[PDB]
Amino acid sequence: ANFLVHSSNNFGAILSPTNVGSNTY
Amino acid sequence: ANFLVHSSNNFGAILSPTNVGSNTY
Amino acid sequence: ANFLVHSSNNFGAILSPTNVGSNTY
Amino acid sequence: ANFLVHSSNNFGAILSPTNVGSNTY
Amino acid sequence: ANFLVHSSNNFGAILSPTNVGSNTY
Amino acid sequence: CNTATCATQRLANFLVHSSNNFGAILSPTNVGSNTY
Amino acid sequence: CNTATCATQRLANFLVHSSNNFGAILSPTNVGSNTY
Amino acid sequence: CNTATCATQRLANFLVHSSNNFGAILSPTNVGSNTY
Amino acid sequence: CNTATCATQRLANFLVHSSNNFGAILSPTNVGSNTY
Amino acid sequence: CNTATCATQRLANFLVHSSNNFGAILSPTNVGSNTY
Repeated sequence: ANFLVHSSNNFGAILSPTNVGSNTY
Repeated sequence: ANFLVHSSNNFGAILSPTNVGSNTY
Repeated sequence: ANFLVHSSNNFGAILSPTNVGSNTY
Repeated sequence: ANFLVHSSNNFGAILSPTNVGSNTY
Repeated sequence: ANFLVHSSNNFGAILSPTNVGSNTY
Repeated sequence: CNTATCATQRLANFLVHSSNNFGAILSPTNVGSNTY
Repeated sequence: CNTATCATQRLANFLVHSSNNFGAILSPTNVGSNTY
Repeated sequence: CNTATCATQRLANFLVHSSNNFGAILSPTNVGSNTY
Repeated sequence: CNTATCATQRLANFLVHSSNNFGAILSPTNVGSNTY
Repeated sequence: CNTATCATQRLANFLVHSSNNFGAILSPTNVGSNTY
């Protein structure tokens, strides 16, 4: 599972789940 | 599962589920 | 499952389910 | 299942189901 | 699972889940 | 403003000349508040 | 401003000349507040 | 400003000349506050 | 400013000439406060 | 400023000439405060 992010000006989430149970990448 | 993000100016979620159970990428 | 996002100015969700059960990408 | 998003100015959901059961991409 | 980030000006999360249970990369 | 998120922008007394264009040239975005 | 997030921007008395363009040239973003 | 996050920017009395462009040339970002 | 995070920037009386560009040329970022 | 983080920057009376560019040329960053 390849992940690529080219963020210029981030103010929130990108690949970041919130209030979850079992999380896996 | 390839992920690509080119975010210019983010203020919310992109690939980030909220209030979920078992999450997997 | 390939994912591509070119977000210019995001203020909400893109690929981020909310209040779900078992989520998988 | 290929996903492509070119969002200019988002204020709501795009590919983000809400209040669902078992979700899969 | 390869991870790549090219962040220009970050103010939020990128690959950082919050308030989760068992997290694994 | 009193206890009020009052984001403002102003553009004035300018001139924009374009010959060919494929995207926005004047699309400022103003958001008072974003709750998630 | 009193206890108020009052983000402001101003553009004035300028001139922008363009010949070919594929992206934004004047799209400033103003956000009073972002709650996540 | 009194107890108020009051971020401001100003652009004035300038001239921008462009011939070919593929990205932004004037897209300043102003955010009063970002809560996460 | 009184007890207020009041970040400011100013650009004035300048001239920018460009011929080919693939990224931003004037995209200053102003953030009053960032809480995480 | 009184008990206030009041970061400021100023750019004035300058001239920028560019011929080819792939990144930012004027993108100053101003942050009043960053809480983590």
